[PDB]
Amino acid sequence: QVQLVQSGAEVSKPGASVKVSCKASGYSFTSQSLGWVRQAPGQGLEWMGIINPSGGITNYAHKFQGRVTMTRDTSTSTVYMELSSLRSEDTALYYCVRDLSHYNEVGHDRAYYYGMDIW
Amino acid sequence: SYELIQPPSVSVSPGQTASITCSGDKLGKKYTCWYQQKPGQSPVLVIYQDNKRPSGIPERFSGSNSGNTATLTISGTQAMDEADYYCQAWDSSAVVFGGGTKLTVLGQPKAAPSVTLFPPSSEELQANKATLVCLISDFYPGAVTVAWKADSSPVKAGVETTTPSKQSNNKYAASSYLSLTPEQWKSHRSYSCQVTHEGSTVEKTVAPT
Amino acid sequence: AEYRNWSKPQCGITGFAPFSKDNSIRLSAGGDIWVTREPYVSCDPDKCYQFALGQGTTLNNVHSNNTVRDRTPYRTLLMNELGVPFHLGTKQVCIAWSSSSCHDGKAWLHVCITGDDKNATASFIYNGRLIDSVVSWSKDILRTQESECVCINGTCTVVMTDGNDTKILFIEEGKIVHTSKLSGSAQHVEECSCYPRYPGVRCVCRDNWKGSNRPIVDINIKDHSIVSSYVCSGLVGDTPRKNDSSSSSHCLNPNNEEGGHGVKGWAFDDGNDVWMGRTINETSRLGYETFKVVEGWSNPKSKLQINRQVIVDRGDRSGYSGIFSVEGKSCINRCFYVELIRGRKEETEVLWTSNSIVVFCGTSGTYGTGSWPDGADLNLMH
Amino acid sequence: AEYRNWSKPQCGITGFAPFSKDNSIRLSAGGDIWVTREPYVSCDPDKCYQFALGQGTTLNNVHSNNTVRDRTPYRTLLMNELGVPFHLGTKQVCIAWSSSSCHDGKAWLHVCITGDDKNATASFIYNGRLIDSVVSWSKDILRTQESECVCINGTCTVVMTDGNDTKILFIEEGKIVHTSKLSGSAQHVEECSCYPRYPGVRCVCRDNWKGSNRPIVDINIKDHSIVSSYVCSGLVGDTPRKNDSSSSSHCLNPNNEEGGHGVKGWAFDDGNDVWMGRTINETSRLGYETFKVVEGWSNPKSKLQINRQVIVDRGDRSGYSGIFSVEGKSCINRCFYVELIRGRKEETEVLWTSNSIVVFCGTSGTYGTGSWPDGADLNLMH
Ligand SMILES: *[C@@H]1O[C@H](CO)[C@@H](O[C@@H]2O[C@H](CO)[C@@H](O[C@@H]3O[C@H](CO[C@H]4O[C@H](CO[C@H]5O[C@H](CO)[C@@H](O)[C@H](O)[C@@H]5O)[C@@H](O)[C@H](O[C@H]5O[C@H](CO)[C@@H](O)[C@H](O)[C@@H]5O)[C@@H]4O)[C@@H](O)[C@H](O[C@H]4O[C@H](CO)[C@@H](O)[C@H](O)[C@@H]4O[C@H]4O[C@H](CO)[C@@H](O)[C@H](O)[C@@H]4O)[C@@H]3O)[C@H](O)[C@H]2NC(C)=O)[C@H](O)[C@H]1NC(C)=O
Ligand SMILES: *[C@@H]1O[C@H](CO)[C@@H](O[C@@H]2O[C@H](CO)[C@@H](O[C@@H]3O[C@H](CO[C@H]4O[C@H](CO[C@H]5O[C@H](CO)[C@@H](O)[C@H](O)[C@@H]5O)[C@@H](O)[C@H](O[C@H]5O[C@H](CO)[C@@H](O)[C@H](O)[C@@H]5O)[C@@H]4O)[C@@H](O)[C@H](O[C@H]4O[C@H](CO)[C@@H](O)[C@H](O)[C@@H]4O[C@H]4O[C@H](CO)[C@@H](O)[C@H](O)[C@@H]4O)[C@@H]3O)[C@H](O)[C@H]2NC(C)=O)[C@H](O)[C@H]1NC(C)=O
Ligand SMILES: *[C@@H]1O[C@H](CO)[C@@H](O[C@@H]2O[C@H](CO)[C@@H](O[C@@H]3O[C@H](CO)[C@@H](O)[C@H](O)[C@@H]3O)[C@H](O)[C@H]2NC(C)=O)[C@H](O)[C@H]1NC(C)=O
Ligand SMILES: *[C@@H]1O[C@H](CO)[C@@H](O[C@@H]2O[C@H](CO)[C@@H](O[C@@H]3O[C@H](CO)[C@@H](O)[C@H](O)[C@@H]3O)[C@H](O)[C@H]2NC(C)=O)[C@H](O)[C@H]1NC(C)=O
Ligand SMILES: *[C@@H]1O[C@H](CO)[C@@H](O[C@@H]2O[C@H](CO)[C@@H](O[C@@H]3O[C@H](CO)[C@@H](O)[C@H](O)[C@@H]3O)[C@H](O)[C@H]2NC(C)=O)[C@H](O)[C@H]1NC(C)=O
Ligand SMILES: *[C@@H]1O[C@H](CO)[C@@H](O[C@@H]2O[C@H](CO)[C@@H](O)[C@H](O)[C@H]2NC(C)=O)[C@H](O)[C@H]1NC(C)=O
Ligand SMILES: *[C@@H]1O[C@H](CO)[C@@H](O[C@@H]2O[C@H](CO)[C@@H](O)[C@H](O)[C@H]2NC(C)=O)[C@H](O)[C@H]1NC(C)=O
Ligand SMILES: *[C@@H]1O[C@H](CO)[C@@H](O)[C@H](O)[C@H]1NC(C)=O
Ligand SMILES: *[C@@H]1O[C@H](CO)[C@@H](O)[C@H](O)[C@H]1NC(C)=O
Ligand SMILES: [Ca+2]
Ligand SMILES: [Ca+2]
Repeated sequence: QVQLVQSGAEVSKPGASVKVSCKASGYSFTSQSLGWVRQAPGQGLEWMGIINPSGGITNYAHKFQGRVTMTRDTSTSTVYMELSSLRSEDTALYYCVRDLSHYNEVGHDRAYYYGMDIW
Repeated sequence: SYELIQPPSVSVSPGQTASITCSGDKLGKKYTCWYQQKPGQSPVLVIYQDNKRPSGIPERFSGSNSGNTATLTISGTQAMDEADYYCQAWDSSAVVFGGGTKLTVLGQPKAAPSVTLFPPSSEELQANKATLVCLISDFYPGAVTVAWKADSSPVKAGVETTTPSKQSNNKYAASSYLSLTPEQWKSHRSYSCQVTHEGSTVEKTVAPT
Repeated sequence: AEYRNWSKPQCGITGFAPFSKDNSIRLSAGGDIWVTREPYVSCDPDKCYQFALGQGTTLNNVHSNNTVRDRTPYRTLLMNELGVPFHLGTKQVCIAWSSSSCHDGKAWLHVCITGDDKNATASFIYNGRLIDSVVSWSKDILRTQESECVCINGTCTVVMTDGNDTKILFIEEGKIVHTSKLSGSAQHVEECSCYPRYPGVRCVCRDNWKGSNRPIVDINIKDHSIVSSYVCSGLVGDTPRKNDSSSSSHCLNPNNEEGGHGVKGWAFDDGNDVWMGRTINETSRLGYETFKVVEGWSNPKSKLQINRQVIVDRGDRSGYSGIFSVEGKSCINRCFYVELIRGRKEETEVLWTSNSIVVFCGTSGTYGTGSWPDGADLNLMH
Repeated sequence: AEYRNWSKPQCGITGFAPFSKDNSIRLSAGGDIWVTREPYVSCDPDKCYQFALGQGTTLNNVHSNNTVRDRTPYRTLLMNELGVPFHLGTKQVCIAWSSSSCHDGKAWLHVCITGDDKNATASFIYNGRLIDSVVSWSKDILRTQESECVCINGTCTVVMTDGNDTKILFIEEGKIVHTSKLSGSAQHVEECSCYPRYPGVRCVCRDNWKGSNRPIVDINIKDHSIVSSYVCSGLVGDTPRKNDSSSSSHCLNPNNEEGGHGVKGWAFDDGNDVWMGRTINETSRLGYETFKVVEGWSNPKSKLQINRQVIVDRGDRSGYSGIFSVEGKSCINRCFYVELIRGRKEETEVLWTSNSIVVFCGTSGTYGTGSWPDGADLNLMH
C-alpha cells in the first residue's frame, strides 16, 4: 500500500517561488530517499534532485543548483520542493518519486543504483 | 554531461515484438531503467537494473544492456502497451533520462503528412508582427519532428510546436509556429518548414514576395 | 613461525582502555596525508597495523574533491604500523575499494576487491604474492568485511556479499579451498566484524535492510558449516535505531525497526552477557559508547546495561567501528577501533571526505572517563 | 640463501588479476613525488619492488620542465617496495638513463648505463658494490632492457643494444663472464621483456625499424648460444600496427608493417598459444588489453583470440609494459606492469612528462572486468 500524494495545482508569476509538497505512506518514511522529476507539457522527464529523509541531506541536478530547496518533515512523512526565480520554462508537471537507490551524496556508504519505483 | 539517445518513435502491430534502444557512451558499464508513461498518468517502472522486472510487471517486457546500447523488448505487443518509454541511467549520481520513445501499435496503415505553410497575414504585418504557421495534418503514427530554415540556415528561436493530436478521422495533426519581427520576414528570400515523418521529410516554402 | 590457533580463553574484561590515535585530519592541515575511509586494525604476533582504503590522493590536493564516492579505480589498501599516520611513504598493498586482511601466524593475507560494479574481482594476496582470484557471483557490487579476517590452523575465513548472496570463503596460504553459502536466520549480512572464538569464528555484522539489531554469523572451521542469527540484546547496536525505552529485539529475526540504513559495528559475548559499541546518537553517526548488557547475549528483553564508557562525545562525529583480537600470554584480548569521519556531505566547510581513528583495547584493570574525537577545525582548513 | 633456478613449470593461467597501483601522478598534486619514466617491477624471493628512471627532480618543481628528454646526467634508478610511491625517501641505487635489475636469490644486480651518447658506460652493481663495467661497443647510445633481467644458478642474463649491434651478457655476482652476439633472424632487438623458461631465458622485445610483430630471443644459459625469431601470432603486439583484419605476421621475419616506431611490450608462450598485452589503439599508446591467441605461438595465420581483458580503457593513456616472474610453491607465475604516461608532448596542459604504474599478476582463478588508468586531472594541476 505504498503511495505518494501531492499538493494541488499552482499558478505563479515569473520571479517568485513555488512550494509543492508530497506525503509518503505505506512504508517507514525514513527508509527510502524521495526525489522530484518534472515534465514540461509535451516534453520528456527531467530529474531535479533527491532528499534523504534520514539526515535531510540533498543532492540537486546541476541545472537547478541555487534555485531549488528540498526539505522533509519526518513527523508528517512529507517532503517539499521549493523552486525560486521562476521562469516561463518552469511550467511543467512536477512528479514526486521514491528512489530506492543509495547515493553517496546523501550519506550512504555504498552507492547502489535501483530506480524510481513509486510516482 | 552524459546523454542517452532514444528513437522518437517505434511502431509495431498487435502481437509483434517491439524493441526500443537507448544509446550512450559505455552504457553497458552502468545500470539502466525503463519507464512506461501512458497518456494522462504517471510513469511506471517496468525494468530496473538492466533486466529486472518489478513484481506485477508482465513478463512480456524484457531488458538488456550491453556495450553502448540498452534495449527494452516487448513480445506480443497489445494495444494497452501504447505509451512513451524512457530509458534512465546515472552520471555521477545524477539521474539522466533519454528523450523518450513513442510506441504505436498500428491500428491502420501509415500515412504521410500533409504540410501547409502560411505566411504572415497582411493584417498581422500591418500590426508590426509576423507569425509563420506550419500546419501538418492526416498523418499516422502520431510522431513528427519540425525544423525551420531561414533560407538554408536552421532557425531555433521563436519556434513553438504542439504535440500531435487526433483528428476526427482517427489520424493525427500538429502545428508549429515561428514568431519573428516583420523585418526578419522581409530580409530573407524564403523560409522553410521541414516535417520529417517516419524517416522521410516533407518541406514547404514561402517568400515575402 | 607457527600458525595461530587462538586456543586460549577470552580475557576477563572490565572495560576498555585507550590504546592508539592517529590525529590524521589535524596533521593533514600541515602535511601530505592520504584521504581515506573504511579503516581497520589488525596485528601479527609481533606488532599491530592500521589499514584503510585510500582515495588515490592526499587531502591538500585538487584530487581530494568529491571523495564521497566509494568505488573508484584509484582506491588502494593502505598499511602502516599502528600510530604512524598515512603519509606519502605509506605502502599500498593492493588495489581495492573493499578489503579484509589478517595474519595466520606466518604471513599476511589481503582480500582486495576492485573493478566494475557488475563484474568486480576479489584478489587474494598472501605473503606479498597473488595466489587466487574470484569474480563477483551476483554481478552486483561484490564487497567484504572492511575489517580483519580470522585465521585458525592456517585456514582463514572471510565473509563476502554480492547484490542485495553472502558467502564464507576458506583460504589456506592465499588459495580458496572451500566456499560455503550463508545459512541460518540472518536475512541480510554485510561488513562483518569477526573474531576468533575457539574452535570457530564468530562475526557480528550489519543488516542494511530490515533490522537495527546486528546479525551474527558463526563459522565452523573444520566442517565449513555456517549458522546465523541476531544479537539478542534489547539495546540494539546499529544506527539508525529507536531510543532505548521503545526499541525491541529478537534472537532469530530482524526487529523491523529503522531498516534501510546501518553502520558497521561490533559485539562479542561474555557468557550470557554481550559487550558492544554503538553511536550515542540514535539517528546519526555522532558520538560512540561501549557498555555491557547483562543477559544481552541470550535474552531479547534485556535492557540492563553496565560499565558504560563514552569513547566519543555525542557532539562529535564517529563512523565505522570493528573488532580485532590479540593473543596474550594466557588469554585472547578484544580490542576495537572507531572511524572518525569528517567532511562531505555532513560537513560542508570542505570539499573532501576523510577520517581519522581512535583505538581502544580491553582491560582487566580500572579506568576513568574521557572523549577522543577527531579534533580538526574544518572552518580553519582552507 | 640459495641461487634461484626457476626449475618449476609455468603456472596454469586463465587470465590476470589486479595486483598493485601506485597513483603516483594523483599524489604528486599534493606532495613531493619523483618525475619518472621507463618503470618496471622485479621481486626477490621475499618481496617485490618497483623500479623507474628518475629525472633528478620532483613534479612540483621548476626542474620538472622539459622532462621529455630521455638522457641526462641527472637520471638515476629508483627503487621502492611495490606500492610505495617514489617519495623523497626513495633510494637512488645507481646513475642511469637506461637500466635493468634482477635478484639471483642471494643479492640484487643492477645494470646501469649513463654518460655521453657516443661513449656511454654500463655499470654492474651487485649487492650494493660496483663489480664490473663495459663501454659502448658501437659508440651510438648503449641501452638495455628497462625491465628485469633473469638469473639462473647464479648466472644472470641481460640484453643490450648499441647503435641502430645487440649483445647478450652473462653476469655472475656482478662480473661479466661471457658475452654473446645476437644470432638468428630477428633483425632489430630493443627493450626486451625476458622471463625464465627453464632451462633457459626467453625474451620478447621491440623491433623499432621493420616490424610490428615482436622479436623473440632465446638464451641458453649453459653454452651461451642465442637464437632469435618473431612472435608468430597474426594479432601483432607492437604499436603502431595495422588493424586486426588487415595485419599479418611471420615466424622468422618482420612483417614490414608500420615500422620506424614501437613500444616496449611483452608476451609469453602457453604450449602452442601465446599470452600477450598491447595497446588498444592501433596507432597511439591509448588503452591496454591482454588476451590469449590460440596457436598464436606457432601459427602466423592465427587471429583467434580468447580471454581478453581490458586493463586500461581505450580513452586513457598507457605506455611501456613488461613481464616479471614470481616463484610459487609449485609453479612459476607470470605478472606484468603497465606504464601510464602523462604530460608532454601528447598532453599540453602541463610542462612535465611522467608516469604512474598499474600491475597485474596471472591467476588460475576467475576474474571480472574494469579499467585502472592513471586518473590525474592535468587540467586542475597548476
Ligand atoms: C570515572 O570513571 C568511571 C569509569 O568509567 C566511572 O564509572 C562508570 O560510571 C558509569 C556511569 O555511571 C557506569 O555505567 C552505568 O552503569 C549503570 C549500572 O550500574 C548501576 O546500577 C547497578 C544495578 O543497580 C541495581 O542493582 C543493585 C544491586 O546491587 C541495587 O543496589 C540497585 O538499587 C539497582 O536495583 C548497580 O549495581 C551499580 O552499582 C555499582 O557500580 C557503581 C558505580 O557506578 C558503584 O557506585 C557501586 O558501589 C556498585 O559497585 C550502579 O548503581 C547503568 O544504569 C548506566 O546506564 C544508564 O545510564 C546511562 C548514563 O550514564 C544511560 O546512557 C543508559 O541508557 C542507562 O540509562 C539508565 O537511566 C535511564 C534514564 O536515566 C533509564 O531509562 C534506564 O532504564 C537506565 O536506568 C551505565 O551503564 C559504569 O558502570 C562505571 N564503571 C565502573 C568501572 O564503575 C565514574 O562514574 C567516573 N566518575 C566521574 C566523576 O566521572
Ligand atoms: C565479466 O568479466 C568476464 C571476465 O573478464 C568477462 O568474460 C570475458 O569476456 C571477454 C569478452 O567477451 C572474452 O574475450 C573474448 O573471447 C572471444 C572468444 O570466445 C568466444 O568464442 C569462442 C569460440 O567460438 C567458436 O567456437 C565455439 C566452440 O565451442 C562455437 O560454439 C562458436 O560458435 C565459435 O565457432 C567460444 O568458445 C566462447 O564461448 C566460451 O566463453 C564464453 C564467455 O565469453 C561463454 O559464454 C561460453 O559458455 C564458453 O565458455 C565465446 O563465445 C573473442 O572472440 C573475443 O575477441 C573478439 O572480441 C573482442 C571484443 O570483446 C575484440 O576486441 C577482438 O578483436 C575479437 O574480435 C571479434 O569480433 C570482431 C568484430 O566483432 C571480428 O573481426 C573478430 O574476427 C572476432 O570475431 C574476446 O577475446 C573472455 O574470454 C571472457 N573471459 C572469461 C573468463 O569468460 C565477461 O564478459 C564480463 N561480463 C560483463 C557483463 O562485463
Ligand atoms: C542527533 O544528531 C542529529 C544531527 O545529525 C540532531 O538533529 C538536529 O537537531 C537539531 C536540534 O533539534 C536540529 O535543529 C533544530 O531544528 C528545529 C526544527 O524544529 C528548530 O526548531 C531549531 O531551531 C533547530 O534549528 C537540526 O535540524 C537536526 N539536524 C538534522 C540533520 O536533522 C539530533 O538532535 C541528535 N540527537 C540528539 C538526541 O542529540
Ligand atoms: C569540486 O567539485 C565540484 C563538483 O564537480 C565543482 O563544482 C562544480 O564546478 C563546475 C565547474 O567545473 C560547475 O559547472 C559549471 O556550471 C556553470 C553554471 O553555474 C556553467 O556555466 C559552466 O559551463 C560549468 O558547467 C558546477 O556548477 C559546480 N557544481 C557545484 C555543485 O558547485 C567544484 O568546482 C570543484 N572545486 C574545485 C576547487 O575543484
Ligand atoms: C619551460 O621551458 C620552456 C622551454 O625552454 C620555456 O619556454 C621558453 O622560455 C624562454 C624564456 O626563458 C623563451 O625565450 C625567450 O623568447 C623571447 C621571444 O619570445 C625572447 O625575447 C627572450 O630573449 C627569450 O629568448 C622561449 O621563447 C620559450 N619557448 C617556448 C616554446 O615557450 C618556459 O619558459 C619554461 N617554463 C618555466 C615555468 O620554467
Ligand atoms: C588446530 O591444530 C591443533 C594442532 O594441530 C589441534 O590441536 C589438537 O587439539 C585437540 C583438541 O583441541 C587435542 O585433542 C589434540 O591433542 C591437539 N593436537 C596437538 C598436536 O596439539 C587443534 O585441534 C586444531 N583446531 C582446529 C579448530 O582445527
Ligand atoms: C642448475 O643447478 C642445479 C643444481 O646444481 C642443476 O640441477 C641438476 O639438474 C639435472 C637436470 O636438470 C639433474 O640431473 C641433477 O641431478 C641436478 N643436480 C642437483 C645437484 O640437483 C641444474 O641442472 C642446473 N641448471 C642449469 C640450467 O644450469
Ligand atoms: C522514544 O521514541 C518513541 C517513539 O515511538 C517516543 O514516543 C518516546 O517519547 C521516546 N522516548 C524518549 C525518552 O525520547
Ligand atoms: C583496416 O585497415 C585497412 C587498411 O589497409 C582498411 O582498408 C580497412 O577498412 C580497415 N578495417 C577496419 C575494420 O577498420
Ligand atoms: Ca540496520
Ligand atoms: Ca615496431
